[PDB]
Amino acid sequence: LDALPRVTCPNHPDAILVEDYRAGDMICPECGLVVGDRVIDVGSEWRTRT
Amino acid sequence: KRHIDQLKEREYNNYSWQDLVASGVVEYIDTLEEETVMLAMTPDDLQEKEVAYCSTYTHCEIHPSMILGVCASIIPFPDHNQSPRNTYQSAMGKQAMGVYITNFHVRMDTLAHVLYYPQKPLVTTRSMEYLRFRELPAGINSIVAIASYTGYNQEDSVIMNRSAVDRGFFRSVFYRSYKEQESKKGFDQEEVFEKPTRETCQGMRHAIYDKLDDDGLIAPGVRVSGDDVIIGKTVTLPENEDELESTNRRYTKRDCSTFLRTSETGIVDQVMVTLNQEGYKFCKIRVRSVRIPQIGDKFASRHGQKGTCGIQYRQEDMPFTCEGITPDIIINPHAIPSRMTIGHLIECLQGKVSANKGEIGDATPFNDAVNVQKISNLLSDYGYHLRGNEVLYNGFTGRKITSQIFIGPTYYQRLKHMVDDKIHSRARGPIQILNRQPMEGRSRDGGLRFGEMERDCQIAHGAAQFLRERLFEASDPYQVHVCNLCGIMAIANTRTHTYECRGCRNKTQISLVRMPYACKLLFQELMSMSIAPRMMSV
Amino acid sequence: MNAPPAFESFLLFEGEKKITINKDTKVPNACLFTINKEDHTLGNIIKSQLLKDPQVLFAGYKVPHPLEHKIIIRVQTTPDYSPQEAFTNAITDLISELSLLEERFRVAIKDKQEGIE
Amino acid sequence: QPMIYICGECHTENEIKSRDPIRCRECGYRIMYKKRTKRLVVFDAR
Amino acid sequence: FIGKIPIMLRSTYCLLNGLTDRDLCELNECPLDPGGYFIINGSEKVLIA
Amino acid sequence: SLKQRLKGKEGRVRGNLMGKRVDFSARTVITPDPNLSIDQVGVPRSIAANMTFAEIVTPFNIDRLQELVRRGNSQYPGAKYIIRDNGDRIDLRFHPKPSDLHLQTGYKVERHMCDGDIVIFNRQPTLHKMSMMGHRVRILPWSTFRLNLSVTTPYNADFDGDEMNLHLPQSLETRAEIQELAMVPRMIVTPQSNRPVMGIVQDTLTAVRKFTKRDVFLERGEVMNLLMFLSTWDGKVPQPAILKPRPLWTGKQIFSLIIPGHINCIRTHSTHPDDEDSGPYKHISPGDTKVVVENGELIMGILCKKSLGTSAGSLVHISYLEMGHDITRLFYSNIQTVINNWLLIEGHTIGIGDSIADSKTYQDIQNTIKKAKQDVIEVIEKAHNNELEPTPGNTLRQTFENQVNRILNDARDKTGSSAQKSLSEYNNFKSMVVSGAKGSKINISQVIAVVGQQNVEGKRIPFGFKHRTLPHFIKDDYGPESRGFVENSYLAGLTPTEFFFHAMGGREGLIDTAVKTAETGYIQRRLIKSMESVMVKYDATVRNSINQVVQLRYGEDGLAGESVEFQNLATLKPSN
Amino acid sequence: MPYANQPTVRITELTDENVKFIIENTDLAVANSIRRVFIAEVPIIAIDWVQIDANSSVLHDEFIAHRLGLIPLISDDIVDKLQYSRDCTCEEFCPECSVEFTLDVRCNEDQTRHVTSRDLISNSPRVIPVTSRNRDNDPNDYVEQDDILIVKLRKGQELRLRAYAKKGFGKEHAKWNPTAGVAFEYDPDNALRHTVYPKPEEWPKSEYSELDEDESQAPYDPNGKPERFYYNVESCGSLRPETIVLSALSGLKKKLSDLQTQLSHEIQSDVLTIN
Amino acid sequence: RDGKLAKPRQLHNTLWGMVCPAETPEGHAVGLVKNLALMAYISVGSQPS
Amino acid sequence: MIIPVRCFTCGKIVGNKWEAYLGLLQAEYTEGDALDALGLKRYCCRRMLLAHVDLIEKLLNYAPLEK
Ligand SMILES: [Mg+2]
Ligand SMILES: [Mg+2]
Ligand SMILES: [Zn+2]
Ligand SMILES: [Zn+2]
Ligand SMILES: [Zn+2]
Ligand SMILES: [Zn+2]
Ligand SMILES: [Zn+2]
Repeated sequence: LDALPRVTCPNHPDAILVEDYRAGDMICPECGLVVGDRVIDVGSEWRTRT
Repeated sequence: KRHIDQLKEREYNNYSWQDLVASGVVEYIDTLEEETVMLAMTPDDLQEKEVAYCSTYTHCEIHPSMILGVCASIIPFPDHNQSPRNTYQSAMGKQAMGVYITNFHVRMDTLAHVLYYPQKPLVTTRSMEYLRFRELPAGINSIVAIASYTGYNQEDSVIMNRSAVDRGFFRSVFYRSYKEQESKKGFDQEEVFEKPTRETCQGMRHAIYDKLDDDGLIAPGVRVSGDDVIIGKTVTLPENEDELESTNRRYTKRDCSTFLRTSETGIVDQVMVTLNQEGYKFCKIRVRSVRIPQIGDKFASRHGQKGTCGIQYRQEDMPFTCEGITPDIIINPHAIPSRMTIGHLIECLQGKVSANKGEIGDATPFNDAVNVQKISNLLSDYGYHLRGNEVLYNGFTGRKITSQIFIGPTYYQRLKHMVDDKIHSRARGPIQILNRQPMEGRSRDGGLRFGEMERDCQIAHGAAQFLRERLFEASDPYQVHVCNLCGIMAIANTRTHTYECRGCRNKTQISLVRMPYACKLLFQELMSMSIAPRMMSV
Repeated sequence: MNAPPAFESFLLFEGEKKITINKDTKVPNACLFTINKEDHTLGNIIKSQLLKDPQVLFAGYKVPHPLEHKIIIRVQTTPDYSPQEAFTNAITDLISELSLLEERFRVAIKDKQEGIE
Repeated sequence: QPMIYICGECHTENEIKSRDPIRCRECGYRIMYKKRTKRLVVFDAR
Repeated sequence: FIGKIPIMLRSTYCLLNGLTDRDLCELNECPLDPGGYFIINGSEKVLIA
Repeated sequence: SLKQRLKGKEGRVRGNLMGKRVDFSARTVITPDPNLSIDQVGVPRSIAANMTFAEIVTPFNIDRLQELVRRGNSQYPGAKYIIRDNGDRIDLRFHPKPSDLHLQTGYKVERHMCDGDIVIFNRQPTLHKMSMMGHRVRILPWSTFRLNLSVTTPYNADFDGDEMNLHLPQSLETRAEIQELAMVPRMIVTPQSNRPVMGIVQDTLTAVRKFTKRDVFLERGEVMNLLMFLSTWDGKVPQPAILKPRPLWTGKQIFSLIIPGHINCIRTHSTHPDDEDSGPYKHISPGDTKVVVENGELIMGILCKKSLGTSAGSLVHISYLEMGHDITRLFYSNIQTVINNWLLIEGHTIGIGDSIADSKTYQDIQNTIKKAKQDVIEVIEKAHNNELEPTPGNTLRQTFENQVNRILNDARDKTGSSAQKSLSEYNNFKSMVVSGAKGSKINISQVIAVVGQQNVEGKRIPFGFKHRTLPHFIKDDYGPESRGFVENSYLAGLTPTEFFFHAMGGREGLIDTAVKTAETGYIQRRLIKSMESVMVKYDATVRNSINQVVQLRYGEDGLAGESVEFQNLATLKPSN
Repeated sequence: MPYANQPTVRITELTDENVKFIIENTDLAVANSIRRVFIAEVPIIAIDWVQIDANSSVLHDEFIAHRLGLIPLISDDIVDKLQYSRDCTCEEFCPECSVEFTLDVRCNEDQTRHVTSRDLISNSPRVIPVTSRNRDNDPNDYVEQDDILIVKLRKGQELRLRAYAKKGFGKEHAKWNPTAGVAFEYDPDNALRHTVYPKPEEWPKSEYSELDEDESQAPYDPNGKPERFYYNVESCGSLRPETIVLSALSGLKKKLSDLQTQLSHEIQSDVLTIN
Repeated sequence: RDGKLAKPRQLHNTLWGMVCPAETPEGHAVGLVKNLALMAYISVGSQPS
Repeated sequence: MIIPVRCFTCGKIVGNKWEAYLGLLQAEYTEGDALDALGLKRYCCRRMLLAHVDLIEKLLNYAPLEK
């Protein structure tokens, strides 16, 4: 479970994991995908004496 | 009266107001002086001796309207209207959308709303000239018919003609100006305006920089939407700690390129680049958007009777006069008497006859004009029912309506209440893992608030399970393992094998519980205070 | 916009049909027909055209909603006379009257190439 | 892209793909304007 | 030199105060924009009584 | 501060548990729709595009469910995501073969929100149990919520620009839970005051009054037209009310058609008409001034609100009891549809004509004021003579101020009563007042005749201008204008001085309203935090969270307050 | 059906801008509906595609584009001949379903220049263009027949744009409506008593009331029926009003015939049989 | 601020011609917020010496 | 501002009758005669023109509307 980084699936080792900021979802297109987890989005968090 | 002629002489030559002050025929007066003076209401009546209960008058008002403020001065005959409605108008007048100066083009404020075809008030107070209101109107005098219709105009709303919307009914431009600055981010770290490619930079999540120019800025006139990157810039960070090959074209080029919030759609209006006192290079861009009247959008009469567009219909569906005149607006009659806004009728009655006269009427509350009968008698002269009431034909069956209709022109306000900016919803999205609560709001696509009172109602509701779904499932869901030996939440949990409760040597008697994650945090917070709360079904 | 385009008011989708025909399940020799993308404007003359027919036991119509573009018509006639014939008779009579109205209009306008006086 | 800066006050295009400090010929002012987009744009008459 | 004082619009020292509307439009200024409020960091600021 | 973080001050308690954000919720501005059934709510397509439901796959609808997956996110009747039994979820927007994608029974599919779905709707601020109700959705154009007028009534919503909030449950228990409880039809009667909460209002109430008129007659063609408007109908045309000289139907006949056919409500016309207590008995031409319906058939009587609802003796309460919420809701939706359509064709307006009264009476009214003006002077001079007699237990000033007040009240009332007489029944205003809508006689006085005395806390306007109100007045002035009396009408206009006194009182109403608005939220909180500790038990005894008994049984009977009703026992009859 | 109205027709008055006539022997529902037909139903050509090549004028393109809509294009060339662009299966547009327009102006003159419909030209085959001294080689112009001033230009302002006029009708948008307000009257004496008219002296007399001129404050007949509808069509200029009426009359008939065909199709598609 | 409770807002009569009575926000700041009269003016201060 | 063609209440054109009106005003100081000459026999149309106002000329007053 150390193989996170940015790519894995139970059926295949993921090749791409797009971040959909709009819905705040993580999608893996080539199989179907919801690798789960949206950590609160970095694209939401991209506006942020001696 | 000769002094008036001097005031007339001033238009060409000179005769200053100060000279009028120097003339000493008028003086400037504080409240302490007022306590002693015998003030007169009017020059005419008070000079009469026949019924002189007093004649010791010392000073007189220029005009009673001088008590009035900027807002009150706008609405005619406020005294025929209920008093608070005017305060509501005074506030709501401020709430209205409209023009504000001349050089809108040079102006690039964050937000603006301007009307295509504004109109000076058909009925005006003379002072509004000094307010330059006719120069800068903030509404139009629409011709309205007062009728309940289908009840879609009930309670603070109105039915409006969609076909009139087609002609350009209250349509407006919305301008938003965006500004963006470049600047250092450390001794070496800094933002860098550019058009990075997906492989030559990271932090791009998924958005593309097609709209961009090599400078990193979008071109003027470009069609925009609530997702794409509006300004392109990226900041490399460690310059050396990356070292050795984890090179990539993205390198350390972290994205900081500005994009549009997930809501707005439109076209790029203007782009301006310059520098400030800080010295840093910065740019300012104006984005143009178009505001058209829609169902539910907030509107208002000049007489403090606000309302939203309950619906919009084609001109054919609308009931029509002997000519076939469809009103611009359909207001519910009943809203007026409860508020007791007779003045609203006077705008219409004065407006009707003025329109027929082809000449503007004054909107000063105090007159000798006898606006009631004389206007009514005059309304009869143009060839109309003296009270203003008129029969109209059905919009669908064409048949003449049983009741007769009071119809005529009225100054109306488009209020600063974009309903589409007021809406908000979500079913799933970004959260706040620190508390597992939903995001702050719409500008971050957050969830909607739940209040203490909805909880209070929900208890009174007795539907505990819906609250449970709402408090737990619809907000903060969690699973916890506890040691059977102790209600203390202690596990290492090989989330594929072992669980264990260290300090209790638990190897198998692990148990699973469902609680909120934010609640577990509170409990951990108690433990940090050396408290060891525990919990069991027994 | 959070609202449909204007042509959608009258234009039908490829899966839609202009009218739908249903028999009444309540009283004999009656039926209820549903017309899509249409208004009372058509509805009212046809009701009147059916009302003009004395063989009609019942005739009536309504939109399901004014915002919606659809109408439903319930009709009942004598047990020997089908409601379909009444609708068919009413439309054919009405179209025929319209053609003559047009022709008299043509006669009426044509009747002053210059002036009536 | 020849586009890239039409000073505000001299009212003249600088016109280059450069990372210059928003400067401008003859007119020392930094106020810059960007040309109209070179793209197909349909408008309705509604 | 002791300081830079922020000045009220249409002040006596607001030299535009003598200019015509035509001058003001020549300046791209609005003739019906009397001011009377400061501009701080490009933002308009008004004192409340 | 670690204690502070917890402490409540935006802490774990108040800042998190007592109030947080949730998903599957929407809020917009509100718009009216009398055409909507009482359970309907109008819903924006974008919201419907935003809102979804995750349904678990069943073999009975799996093929359709697969079509939603196949339809996908690219249209409304499709689905955004599918959640597999093992827990895996799939984005169909980026799925390479959304239509070809496999699926089976037991999987969950996140499909778009559809119509006919039940949601929970709430006011904000929330003040009672009807403030949150389960509703049926209606997917519509434009980002507006459309609602039935009568649903506004428990909500007290205003389309001036109010937003309210809606939540969509995601569990079938809760869907049942909302359906069996949160649904509006059960909410009709309040247990707080054993009364109905529904109320037909304004346009609808006015046209109903108009509709009960004796002069109401219908044509056969329009009867068919009216019949189609019916949400439900027997399919059997009723017999004409008139046969000769020509066949006709009455509005009372047709209103009675709307009425369910085996229930009656009597005794409360509740209108001014006829007379108070013995005149209508004056022979029994029982007349159109009193309400009576038999076997679902209205005999006579102009309708009122006390008949129409939110009161004791109302038709609405008894229908709820007999016909039940479900039949009563369909009747109610139906009547509103019909009355609206009749109103639409009948029409209603208002104008300056409605403000017109008789000149001579109007001439008499001013002269009535003149006598009262003269009457005040008689009172002032006697006091100045010190020949005025102080009221026992009161000072002479208290008597004087009281005495002037009776006069300003008697005159205004007299002149008001002249205006009540002076108005035709033809008037929309009298029509609006009589119907039980937003008006009254005092309004007529204010609009047509006289606003009356303005006061400060009930006292005449104080001498803030050094023993005076204004420098326009003489010193030691005691005129009613000098103390805020508005003699003019809204039609007459106001003097500069009267307007100011009128403006001042408007503040008193407004300030009190703002203060009252903040305080109620706070007082309630104090109230709720106390009363939350108690609930009913299965042994009928009322008990608390530590199971201790409050009462032997709830309300000393254990019965539902809604099933209670106002009754006369009449056993306390005078003579034995 | 055994009996129908004879739809009596009488034309009172006609011009290129208006037509006044009296229709008798007909239903009120027919009169209103045909009236509703006069506005919405009539097909017309209007601009749907606009490209603005250059604009150094003060107004923003979308203001002009909305205005381009507001332009009253005459429809006197059988605009019905053009196929609908949707049905014309052409790449977005073609001369068989579109007209093309182009406008280019530059103010080199020091004084304020005015821009007019004339600056806009039909690049597509000269189907009758905007009404600006094109119909009027007639010594009867209003004052100039410059119908619409597009905008004004002080020295230095320029405007370059392209336009596509396309087929449409009033129901689609009011810009496609070839008619202004439509005048209508029946039964001025109110013998039908459709409304009370309390104190008829408070009601001035209508011009049609004059025919039934009367000083009896409003004669009455309970048996009466709507008859002698008085019409006055007010064309917006886009077409001659009577010709608008014929096109309206033709369209409504066509609208009905298609429903009958569908009605036949309903019974064809159904299992029902009739003969 | 200083001096609170049992003081409130309503109106003073001398305000006549000094402030518009209607010109106030409908918020809690109602009456608490005032507005200049059409022709009112303010003393700038002088030396009586 | 920039006189919209077609009276919102009816549809009566006025795309050039503003300046003509202004011409009519310079020629004749009788609005009634001006209003009548324009042909606006309807007061809805009259309100359109009567309540119209054109500030653009002041906008034109600027010199810099050059870029
Ligand atoms: Mg409210
Ligand atoms: Mg309300
Ligand atoms: Zn995958
Ligand atoms: Zn343990
Ligand atoms: Zn320069
Ligand atoms: Zn084509
Ligand atoms: Zn007009």
